[PDB]
Amino acid sequence: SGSNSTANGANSTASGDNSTASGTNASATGENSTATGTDSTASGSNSTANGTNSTASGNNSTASGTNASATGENSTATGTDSAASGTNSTANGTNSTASGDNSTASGTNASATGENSTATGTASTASGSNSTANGANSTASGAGATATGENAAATGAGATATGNNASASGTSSTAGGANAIASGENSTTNGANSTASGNGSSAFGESAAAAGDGSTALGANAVASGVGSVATGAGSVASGANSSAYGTGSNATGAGSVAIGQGATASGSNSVALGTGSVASEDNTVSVGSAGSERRITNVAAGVNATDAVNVGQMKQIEDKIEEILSKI
Amino acid sequence: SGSNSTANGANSTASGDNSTASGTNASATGENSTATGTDSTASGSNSTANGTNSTASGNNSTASGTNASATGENSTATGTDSAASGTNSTANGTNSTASGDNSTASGTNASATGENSTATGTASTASGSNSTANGANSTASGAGATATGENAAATGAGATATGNNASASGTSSTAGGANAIASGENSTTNGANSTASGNGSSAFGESAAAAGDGSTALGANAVASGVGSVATGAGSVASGANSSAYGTGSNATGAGSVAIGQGATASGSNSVALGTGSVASEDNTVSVGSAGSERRITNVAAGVNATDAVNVGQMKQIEDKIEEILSKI
Amino acid sequence: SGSNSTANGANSTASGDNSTASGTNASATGENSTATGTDSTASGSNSTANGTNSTASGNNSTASGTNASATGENSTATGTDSAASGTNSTANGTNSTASGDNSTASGTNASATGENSTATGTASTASGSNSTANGANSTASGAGATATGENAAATGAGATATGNNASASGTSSTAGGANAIASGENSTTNGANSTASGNGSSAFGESAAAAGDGSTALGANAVASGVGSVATGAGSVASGANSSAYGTGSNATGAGSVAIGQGATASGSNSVALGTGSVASEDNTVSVGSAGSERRITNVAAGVNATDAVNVGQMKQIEDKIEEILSKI
Ligand code: NA
Ligand code: NA
Ligand code: NA
Repeated sequence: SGSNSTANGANSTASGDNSTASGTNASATGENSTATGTDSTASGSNSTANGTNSTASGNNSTASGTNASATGENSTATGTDSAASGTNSTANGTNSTASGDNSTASGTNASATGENSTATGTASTASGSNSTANGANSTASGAGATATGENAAATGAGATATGNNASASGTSSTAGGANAIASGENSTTNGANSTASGNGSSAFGESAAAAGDGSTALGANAVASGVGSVATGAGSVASGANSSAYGTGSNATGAGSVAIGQGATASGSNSVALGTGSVASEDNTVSVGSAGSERRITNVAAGVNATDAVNVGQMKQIEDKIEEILSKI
Repeated sequence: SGSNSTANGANSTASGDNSTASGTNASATGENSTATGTDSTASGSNSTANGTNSTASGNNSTASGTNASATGENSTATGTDSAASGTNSTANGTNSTASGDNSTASGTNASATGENSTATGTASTASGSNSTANGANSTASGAGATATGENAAATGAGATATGNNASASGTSSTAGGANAIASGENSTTNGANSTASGNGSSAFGESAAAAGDGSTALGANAVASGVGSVATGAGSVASGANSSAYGTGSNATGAGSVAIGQGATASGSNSVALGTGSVASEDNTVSVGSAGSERRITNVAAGVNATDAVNVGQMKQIEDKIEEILSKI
Repeated sequence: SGSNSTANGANSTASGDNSTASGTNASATGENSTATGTDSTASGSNSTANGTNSTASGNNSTASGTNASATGENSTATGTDSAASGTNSTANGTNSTASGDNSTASGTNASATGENSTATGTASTASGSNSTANGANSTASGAGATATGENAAATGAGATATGNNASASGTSSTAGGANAIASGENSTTNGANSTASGNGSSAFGESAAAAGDGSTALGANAVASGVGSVATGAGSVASGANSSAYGTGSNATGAGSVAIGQGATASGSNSVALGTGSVASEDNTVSVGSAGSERRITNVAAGVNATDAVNVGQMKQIEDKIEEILSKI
């Protein structure tokens, strides 16, 4: 009964201006409304409903598909049983739900229920505030969480996960790479199959592991398993408490040990192995090699204080003195 | 008036072949066109328009919703006031706009205006050429920019940002982690709340900070604030110009200083602190410990040149000589 | 002929309950079905078809647009020539295809053909199992591959690429940054224009390059080109086999060489340059400076074994002895 309006089908209603109802009990009551299908409803302003029992009751709403429902202001729902119920909500796919304000859900059973949430992919879930999930079966449930990849999961507050099966579960955790795990508080990992599980741990490289609290493991298969350990280099190990290893295959296993160079090994407490292949097994020493593989130390200035090193020139002056004491005797 | 065509409603037109117009002034003039709603228009080839004042005028266009407009070739627009105007453009959501060629925009007020641009999320913006934004309120405005996460922003040319509130604003900058900032030219940061603000700076770890030009900070809360500084380890600091710190809690504060080991500290100019807990405060020295905590240096080969170090065996030969000069006297 | 059903147009059929067919040969045969357009077909349960030759034959299917086809269970297709044929499949855009089970494809010519695949963007491709592509022209073709950014490509099994033109082509490879390349097996790179091309290589920083097998390059423009090389610092180079460089502009070019400090250079085989500006050119030595720029070594404990270093206090005891041998002579 509205202006420039048609109502075809039994008990259909076109009361809105510029409205077009069609189908048994199709109700196009909003202004500029179009309702198609049995029991379809376009009651909002500028609303369009297509499909049996479809509902476009929000202002500026569009619902397409059987039982599709666009009840939010500025809502759009496509697919059987889709629901766009938040303000500024958009749903595309069967049984998709965009129920948060400013939410967008795309894929069968995709769910964007947080404020400002976005879920893309079948059975993706963006349930945290300001959460973003992109990938089938992905989950961004933490506040500010972002998950990208199939089965990626960002569950910590401020967590970010990128990669198939990646998991960022600690507060302020970040994981990148397939199967990467950032589970410590304030943990960061990047590399497929890498793990940063200590609090304050950071790992970089495929299969790198920073399990110590405050540990840092950088390089493929690097291991920083001690508290406060640092390991840089593929296959490096810093397993002592407060240990430091630098170089491929370096090994700092003593408490406080330091190993610098490819294949350097330091097992002594507070010891240092300096140089490729150097070995420091004695506690509280600096080794510049190993037995049979000693190194000269060069560009040493003359020592002055009692615990400074001595250079050859200082010794040669004593030798010359003894020579002359050989003439005087 | 087209073949296999129906036109129900006043002043409706079905001139295209296989065309179906329905509604006051519904115009289904394209081939294989279907126009539903008052003033709806399906004028393109293989075009489908549903909703009051909806327009599908592109070839292979589909417009659904009041005022929805699919004017590009191969364009698809769903939602009230949606607009797919580029070639190969797709828009889903109220007031979404896909105006670039090869552009895709999903979410209320989402905007994909660059060539090859993709925006997913309420009020997301992909305005750069080859730009990608995924997250409510995200922005990829640089050329080749990619932004993922709610309120993520990639504004530099070639910038990439991943995480809630992440920001990549320098040229060729990359930020990963919630609240991460890559603001220097050619800067790279990964870790929640991390910052790479120097030109050529790189930071890895939660709250790591590389503010120096050409600086590198690796580990949770690491600080590389000097020009050309390098800090690796949780809580490491390299604040001197051209300083280097390796180990948890290491501190290289002198110009040109080097601190290697957990808790090593080097404040002297061009000094080196080698070993856990070592201290180098004297300018232009290498310290292997600290006063009271001296270390032996081991596996030292006999010195040859004047500035080589001397080992015990060389001294013992002088001692034996003096012993015999004790017999001869 | 179904209950609460209307069939307007020649040879249209509304046999389903609550079904509404409209248009020449429009077939609304499913329960709660709505078919609009010439030759449109809504045969599934809870199915809705809009557009000439549109087909909604899946249960809970919705097809919109000319030739649009929703044949999968729980399938939704929007756009001319769109096809949602997998179980739980969703397609939005002209010629989009969601043919995998649990697949979601958005954008003109977007293709989600893998199981659990998700493609967003014009001409995006998610063809691997558990693959995710987000960006125009992006490709996630590996098993578990994830690609984000325009023209991003994740082609390895378990590969993850983020950034415009980023490429992760090795097994378990991860690339982040515009133009980043992770091409080695188990390679990881993060930084625009960075490359990890060795097997087991890892690179961090803009334009960092880890081309050696088992190499690690950390810092802007760092180069770890030797087998097993490690370079940390902007502009650092570790080009020797099994070489290690730490510090901005450090250079470890000898086999087994180690350079620690900004501008330290070690060209000797198995040599070590320790300290800013130190130079180690002699094979199998540890240099603490360079000629003209020698450093004292401090906090050295008295040597005990033959290859331990000697400190000044040990030499002063010999000097005092010689003094007294000067009185006795
Ligand atoms: Na070990
Ligand atoms: Na400090
Ligand atoms: Na070089």
